[PDB]
Amino acid sequence: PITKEEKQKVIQEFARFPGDTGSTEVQVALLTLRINRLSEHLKVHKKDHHSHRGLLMMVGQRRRLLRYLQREDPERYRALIEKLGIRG
Amino acid sequence: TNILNRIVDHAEVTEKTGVIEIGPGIGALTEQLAKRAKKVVAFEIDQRLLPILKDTLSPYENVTVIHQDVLKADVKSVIEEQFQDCDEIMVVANLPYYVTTPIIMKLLEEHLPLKGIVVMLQKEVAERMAADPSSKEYGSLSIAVQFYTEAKTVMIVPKTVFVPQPNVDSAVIRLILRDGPAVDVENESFFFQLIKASFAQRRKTLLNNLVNNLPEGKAQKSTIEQVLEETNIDGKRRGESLSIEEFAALSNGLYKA
Amino acid sequence: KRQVASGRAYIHASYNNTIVTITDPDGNPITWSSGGVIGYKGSRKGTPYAAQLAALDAAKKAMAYGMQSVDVIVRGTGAGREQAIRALQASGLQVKSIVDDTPVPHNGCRPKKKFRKAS
Amino acid sequence: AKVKATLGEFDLRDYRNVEVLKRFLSETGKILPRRRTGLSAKEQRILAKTIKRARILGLLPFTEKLVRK
Amino acid sequence: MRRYEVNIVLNPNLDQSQLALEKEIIQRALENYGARVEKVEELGLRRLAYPIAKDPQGYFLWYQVEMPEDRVNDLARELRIRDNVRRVMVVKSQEPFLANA
RNA sequence: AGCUGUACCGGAAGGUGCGGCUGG
RNA sequence: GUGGGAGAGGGUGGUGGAAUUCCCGGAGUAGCGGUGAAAUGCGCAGAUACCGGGAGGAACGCCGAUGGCGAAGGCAGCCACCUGGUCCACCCGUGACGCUGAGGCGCGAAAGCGUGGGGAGCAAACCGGAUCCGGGUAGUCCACGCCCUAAACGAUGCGCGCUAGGUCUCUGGGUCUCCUGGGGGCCGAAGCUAACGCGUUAAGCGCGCCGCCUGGGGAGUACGGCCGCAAGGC
Repeated sequence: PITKEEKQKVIQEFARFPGDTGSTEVQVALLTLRINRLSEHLKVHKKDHHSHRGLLMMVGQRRRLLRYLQREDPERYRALIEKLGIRG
Repeated sequence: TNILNRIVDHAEVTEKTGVIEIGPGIGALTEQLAKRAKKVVAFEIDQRLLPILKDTLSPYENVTVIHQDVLKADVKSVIEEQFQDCDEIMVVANLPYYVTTPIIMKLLEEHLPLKGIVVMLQKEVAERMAADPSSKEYGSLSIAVQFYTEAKTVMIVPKTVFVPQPNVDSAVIRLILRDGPAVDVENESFFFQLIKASFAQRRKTLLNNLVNNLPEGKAQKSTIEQVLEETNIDGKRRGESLSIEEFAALSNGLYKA
Repeated sequence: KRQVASGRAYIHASYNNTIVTITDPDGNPITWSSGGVIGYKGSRKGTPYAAQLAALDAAKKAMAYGMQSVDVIVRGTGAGREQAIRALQASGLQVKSIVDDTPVPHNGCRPKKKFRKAS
Repeated sequence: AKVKATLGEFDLRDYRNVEVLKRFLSETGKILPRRRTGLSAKEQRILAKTIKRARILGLLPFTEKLVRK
Repeated sequence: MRRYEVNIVLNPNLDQSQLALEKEIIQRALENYGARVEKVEELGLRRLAYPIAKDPQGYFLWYQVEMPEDRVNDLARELRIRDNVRRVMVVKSQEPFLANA
């Protein structure tokens, strides 16, 4: 499971400013971490259909946030996608 | 009632023809039958119901009553006893369903010189309908009842005649005994065994049926597959696709191997 | 012939039959009894009367071996359990302890059709 | 009377304190219903688990033999 | 890196030498997997409710360890290799919820 | 008790196996 | 985001006994076994009732509830690891980032199929008896692929807002006999309904989006197309 330390470091490494914990960037990064871990889980465990639903929700939710970020401000969107290594 | 007229019409009964009735009961069937045939002979078993039958058939004189079952009697004996000048014989039994199934076959493997039968069955088991290979209705029973005869259902019947009210619909099927076997047979026993082996598990593939159900089989995997190869039958084809000619050929193949 | 003088009794009381068997503390049986040995056949074997009889039959062939004190352990849910109990209790023997030992499954093997439909 | 009232303060999750656990067992090795034990829903549920744990360890009986008529 | 309790049930029919040997074997095995014992309690011999491996008696040891989770299963596999140990049970050490205030 | 998906009936005025529902 | 909670949610790796069957020893033996009644069947190479020692398979007795979890199908021995959903308190961050969803993609009780294993018990078809009982193959189990149906039902699509209460129960939090959230039921205001009934878990008052109906039978049938090895499904 995600322990406190790495999760934290994710928040304050992507923070727009000191004490930022709820921006689009932070949400997207946390979702990316969760998706990576869960995808590894499914890569090992093939016959777990239940968690696949959660994975689909995660992917959809992240996609919605990226859609919003792209619509609002393009350059920050591109910076984020490059920093996170989404879409290959 | 009055269905008797239409069944008799589908019996193609003539004056020259004689008739055997197995389940006459009250003789209502025999009643309307008498006005059409010169010779009518009825097998009867119910000691209770016989006296009421005896007096009721008094008006008609061409009737004959035999007091043993079709199972433990020589039909050929009766045919030679009474049908000396008669040209051919029909059968118009309308007896309870659970009794009819064995006796129809029994009349068939014995190969009496009788032409055909007109008989009441359940709709669902109408000699398993037309026995067209690719169907649910197709079966081992179908293979039996087309190896010896040509069958077709002339019509069906809802509602009721005798019973107060049934649940299922019924049909009437019409038969002609064929002169000979459909295709050449090396053995009857082996052929019938192969039929049961194929139809033991309907859903399973034909290859699996042959390997498992048939005795030995495990030691003859290569042999069975090879012989079915020369037979031009695909291994994964199911029993419900093979037809009479096919099974004949397969039976021929399996023997001598 | 054993002269153990003190053993344990086992009563298998089924729906269809009741069988009683006396044994040594070790667990080697010395004699039994059954509705069948009495002479009853068919349904009546299950009837408690045959229990009332094979009851003391055990006891007798046991006095025959010179046993005095007995432990009673009963199995099954036969109709003739309790009366068979009172019987080998007053067949002339000192009963120490009586226990019910009907073996129940811990949701294991699937029973007959007659024993399904349990909710 | 109910079992719960006629006791002292104890731990439920402790699968080793046998002499309190047996008092939650019948003459046969069965867990008493909520009626007989007078426990709340959650404590009964956790007690069942503790019973099973201690019972697997061999401290508690899978079954016992009732000595009666 | 979590805290666990380990229950060991072994053969009571041992002398000082054999039982001691078993103790250091178990200790070494437990130590090898990067575990750290905090408290060890030894409740000796308690009547068994039912026979285990044809013996109505057993010797119980209780360990309060704390160690990485991923290795836990492995440890449970290794502690069962000895013919003397009869039961092995590892559990998450959880808070003592108290009722009947 | 009835109904129902499915799978079979060479003693089929219907029968049985695996489930499911009360529209008992 | 921080701090916590409950739970038969799922997957993987293992072990705990009760019971049935079989095998190896002990002792004992005239019948066991079955129905309303009976009959097949097992036994002098000595059965059942009994004790001890092994083998193997499947399921998890009391707790167990009108209870809980999940989007459905569904999910209960115990432990460990990985993992999904959800709830409450703080009211800390982003500033509309939301709802629905034709097609697509995935899941989908049971029954059924293929490539291999396994097989204790039960059991279609089938073998016998008196006209329900005794055996018995597939199957029920595991791994990987297919099949995609149902009384798959709460016969009630999803999301949000408003509209009296009372009672029981599951699980949180507080200033603790009460107050405040989130679930599961029962009576009932107004209101709705053809009626039965529903009634803050609406079948009421409304808004948004999707699916479906146009009298019964013929008939979920015929032809065509798509899927599947086949049964068959849309």
